[PDB]
Amino acid sequence: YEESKPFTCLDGTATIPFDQVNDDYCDCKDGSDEPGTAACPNGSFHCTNTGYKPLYILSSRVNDGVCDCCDGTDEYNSGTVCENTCR
Amino acid sequence: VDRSNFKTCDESSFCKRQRSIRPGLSPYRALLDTLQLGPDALTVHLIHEVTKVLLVLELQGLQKDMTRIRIDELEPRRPRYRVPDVLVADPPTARLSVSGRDDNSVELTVAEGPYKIILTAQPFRLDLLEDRSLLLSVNARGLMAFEHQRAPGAWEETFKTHSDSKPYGPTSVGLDFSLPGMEHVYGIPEHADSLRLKVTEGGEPYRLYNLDVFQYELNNPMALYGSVPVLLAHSFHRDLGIFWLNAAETWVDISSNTPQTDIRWMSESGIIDVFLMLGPSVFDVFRQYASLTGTQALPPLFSLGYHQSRWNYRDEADVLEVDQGFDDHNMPCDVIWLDIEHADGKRYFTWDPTRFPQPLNMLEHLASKRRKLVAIVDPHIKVDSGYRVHEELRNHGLYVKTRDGSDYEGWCWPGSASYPDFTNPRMRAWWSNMFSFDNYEGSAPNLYVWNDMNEPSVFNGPEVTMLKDAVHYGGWEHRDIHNIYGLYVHMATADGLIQRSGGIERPFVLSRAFFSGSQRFGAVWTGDNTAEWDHLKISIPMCLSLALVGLSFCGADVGGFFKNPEPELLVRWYQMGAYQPFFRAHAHLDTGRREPWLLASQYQDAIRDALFQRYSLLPFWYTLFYQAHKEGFPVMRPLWVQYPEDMSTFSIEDQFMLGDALLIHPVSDAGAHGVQVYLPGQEEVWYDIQSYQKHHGPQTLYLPVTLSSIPVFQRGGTIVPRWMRVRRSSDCMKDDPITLFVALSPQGTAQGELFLDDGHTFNYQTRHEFLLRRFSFSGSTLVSSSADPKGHLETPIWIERVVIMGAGKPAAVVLQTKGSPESRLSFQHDPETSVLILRKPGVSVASDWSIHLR
Ligand SMILES: O=[N+]([O-])c1cc(-n2ccnn2)ccc1NCCCCCCN[C@H]1C[C@](O)(CO)[C@@H](O)[C@H](O)[C@H]1O
Ligand SMILES: [Ca+2]
Ligand SMILES: [Ca+2]
Repeated sequence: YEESKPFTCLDGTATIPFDQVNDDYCDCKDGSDEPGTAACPNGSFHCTNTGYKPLYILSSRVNDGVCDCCDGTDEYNSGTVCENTCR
Repeated sequence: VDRSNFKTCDESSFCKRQRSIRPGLSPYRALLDTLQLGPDALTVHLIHEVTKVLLVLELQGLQKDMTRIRIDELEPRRPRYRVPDVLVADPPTARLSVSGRDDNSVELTVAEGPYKIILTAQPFRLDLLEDRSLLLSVNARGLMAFEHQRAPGAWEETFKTHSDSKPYGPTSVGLDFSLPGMEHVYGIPEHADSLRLKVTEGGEPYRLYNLDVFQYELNNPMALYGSVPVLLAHSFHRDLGIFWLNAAETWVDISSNTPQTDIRWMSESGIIDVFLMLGPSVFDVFRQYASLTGTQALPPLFSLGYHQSRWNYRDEADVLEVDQGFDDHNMPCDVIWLDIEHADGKRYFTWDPTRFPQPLNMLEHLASKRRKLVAIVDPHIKVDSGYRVHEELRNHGLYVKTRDGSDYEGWCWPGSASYPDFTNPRMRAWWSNMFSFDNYEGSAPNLYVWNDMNEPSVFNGPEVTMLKDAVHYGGWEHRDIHNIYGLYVHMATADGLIQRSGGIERPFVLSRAFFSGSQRFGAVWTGDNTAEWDHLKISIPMCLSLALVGLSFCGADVGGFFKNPEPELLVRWYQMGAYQPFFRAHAHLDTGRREPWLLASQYQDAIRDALFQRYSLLPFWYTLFYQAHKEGFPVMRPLWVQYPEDMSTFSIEDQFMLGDALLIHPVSDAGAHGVQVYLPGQEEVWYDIQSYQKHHGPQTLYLPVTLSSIPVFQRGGTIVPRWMRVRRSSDCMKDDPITLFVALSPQGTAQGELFLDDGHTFNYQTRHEFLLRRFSFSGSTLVSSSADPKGHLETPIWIERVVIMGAGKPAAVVLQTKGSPESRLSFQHDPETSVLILRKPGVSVASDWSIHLR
C-alpha cells in the first residue's frame, strides 16, 4: 500500500531505519538517535517538567536509579519510582 | 623522617645478639634415638652441644607440596607463643616414611614422592628435594639460634626514655634457609623499597614490626605499618615461598652467593614455625599460601570504584557539596570519606554535634545519589568517664593492661587513650556488636568503616607504639602478639559490618596495619605518602610486593598525603591510581583542596578520562577479584609472574599486569614526552587500547605521550569485558550491558571470563546466585558458555557490542542463541586498524550463544 521512511543523524554521519531510534544502542556520533535511552555517551534527555522549568540531563542519567527531573520521567524502568516535585 | 626514635638492629638487643652469630658450624644436633614418626608429623629431639638445652623439632609433610617445620623447647618453664587465627584451618598432612638412613642422616619421603627431606644429625640440617634436585636447605649456614626461657639489654632494657621490664629475659629464635639457583627474592612487606629485595649484608636487615613512621622516606628497609612474613623466590627454573609464622618483631637478612640466595629470620619470641611452599610455579605458591591463610575477600562492587577523601570535610553541607560537584562536573565517584574530625573530639562511634548533627539524613542524601560513605574508627579509646565506649570497656576489663593490673594508657588523637585488647575474642565480639545500627547511632547500610592507627600507634610510646611488656588476654606480652594487633581490629570491624546486616551484606574495611591473613578482611593502603614523583613511582613496587603475599586490595593515596601536588603530578597520579586495586584520593589536614574539578580544564579532562576508564573496566576488575577470591591469584601482577622465563622482567617495577590481559606503564615523570614500554612474550602480540595498533613481542617500544596518555596494552588471546556507559556511580551501572573486547592471538584465538552477582551480598556463596561466563574465540566463532553451572542469576545485563582487534572484514555475521532464531548482526570494519565492531547482539549474558564470522 504505502511505505515508511528512515531516520538520519543530525550530524549526517549515517542514516538508519526508524526501528534503530531509541533501540538502546548508539548509532549516531552525536547521540541524536537515542534521546530517550542511556545508550549514547554524548546524548541528552529532555525533562518536560510541567509546572516548573524544563531541563536537559545527560543520557547516562536516564534510568540510573537517581531522580534528576522534577517530573520523574528520567526514571521509567530502573526500579526507582520518582515522585513529582516540580512544585 | 626522624630516624632516631626507631631502633636499628644494633639498638634492638635481640637483633644484636642474633645477628652477631655468623655463618659457621652449628652447635645443634639431632638425637636420632629420640626419633618418632607420629600420625601427622615426625618428632625428634635437638640439643645444643654446649648448653645441653633440649629442643623438639616437629617436621610435617603437607598436602599440596608443602613442608612445615616447628621447633619448641622440650620442657619449657612457660609456654611459648603460637600464632592463632591466621591459619584458616589445620593444614592437611601427608605421610612421612623413612626411605634411607645412616649414622648421621635420615632420609624421609613425603607420601610416595617425589619430595624427600634429608635430616642430618651432626650438625643439625634439613634438605628438601624433588627426586634428586636440591630445592632448599635449612640451617646450612648454621645460623639457628633458640634462646631458651631462663629463671625470671638482654633483660631490663631502655630505648630513649622508655623501659622494657622484659620479665622473661632473652627468648629470641632464628633460622636460616638456602635457596640454590635463586637470585631474586620478593615479598616481606611493608617497606618503601624496590620490588626485588636487596641484599642486607652491608646494611640493615629488613624489619617486620608494625610501626607508624611520620613522613617515611623511600629506598630504605625501615619497618612500616604492616608486616607479612612471606618471601618468594623466583628463577628461570622454579618458584619457592617461605612463610615464617611469627607474630613478634622480626628481622630478615638476605645474602647472595652456583648462584644462591640465603634468607635468615630473627624473631623476638614465640616458636619457630615456618612453611616451605615448593611450587614449582609461582601460581602453585599462590595456591599453597592461600590454602594456609585464605584468599582475598570479595569486595563489594562499589569499593572498586573511586573514593574521594581528605582530612577533613568540614560538615554535612561540605560532604553534599562534594557529592554535587562530581555530578555537576560529570565525574564518577562511589564513596566519600569522613576522617577523624567528623566525630566528637576523636571519640569514635560519635558525631560532632555541630558539624554532623543529622548523619542519617546525610547518609540518606548519598543513598539517593546511590553513593556510599566511609567513617574512620580507630582502635584507641579516649579516657573519658562521659564516653560510653570507654566506660563499657573499663567496666568489663577489656583493655590492654600493664604488669600491675591497671589499664594501659597512652597518648593519641583524643589525648589520653586506652587500647582494647583485640587479641581477646570477647573484646572482638564486643567491637563487632558495637557496629549494630542500634549501637552505632547515626550509621546506615551505606556507611562503611576505615581502621587507622591500629599498629597500634601510641604517640608517647616506644617507637610510637605500645610497650613490649603490656599484657594481653591469657597473660601473653605485647611483644608476643604485636604484628597481629591490627589484623584483629580489621577482623572484628569487618565481622561487625556483616553482623549488623544479619550476615547478608559483604563488608568494606580499609586497614593500615596488617599481617598474614589480612586479605580475608578487606583492603590496605600504604599509609602517609608524599606528593612527590618518586612516591608516585614507588606505589607500583609496594602494592606489587603486597600482591605477591596475598593482599590484592592495595593502593596508595592518589596525589600524595603530605604536601600539595602540582597539577601535572595529580593528573599522573589519577592515571596511576585508576589502574591500581584500591583507588582513593586523600590529603593531609593542611593541604589545599584538590577535588578533581578544582583544576584547570585541561587537567580536569585528563582526570575525568582516567576516571571513565576505571569505571568502564569494573566488570574486568570484578572478575579479577572473584578469581583472587576463589583461587588466591593476585590481581595486580609483576611481569615475571606472567613471563617466568624472561629474566629481563625479574626486576621490572615501572610496569605491571592486571590479570593476564592488560599491561600498564603509567607516565611517572614530569614533562615526559614518551615512555619505554617493554612488551614481553615470544610469539606474543599486544594491542594499544587507544590506537588499536598491534605490536609484536618481545620488544621495548618507545611510545610518545601527552598529558591524557595512559599507556595500556591488551594481550593477544584475551577477552576483556567493559561497561561502556559510564554513570555517576557503580550502583547505577550494575544492570547495564557489557561490551566485549577480543584481542586475537597470532593463532586467531582468545579467551576470557566474566563474574556477575548482585554486587554486595554473600548470596553468590549462600545461594549460588551469580554468573561465571566463559568467552572463547577460535576459528571464526565467538562462543559464550558457563564456567560454573551451579551459578544462576536474574539480571537484565546483555551483550550490546563486541570489539575484535586483529580481524579482517567478514562477509556476514551470524548470531545463534538457545531459544531464539538465527539472527544477522550488522558490523563495521576499519581496514587500517583491523578492528571489527559487531553491532547490538542483544543476547542476555546468562544465555549461551555463538557469533560466527563468515
Ligand atoms: O609531628 N609529629 O611527629 C607529631 C608528634 C606528636 N606527639 C604527641 C606526643 N608526642 N608527640 C603528635 C602529632 C604529631 N604530628 C601529627 C602527624 C600527622 C600524620 C598523621 C597520620 N595520618 C593518619 C591519620 C590521619 O591523618 C587522620 O586520621 C589520616 O588522614 C591518615 O590517613 C592516617 O595515615
Ligand atoms: Ca540506536
Ligand atoms: Ca536519573
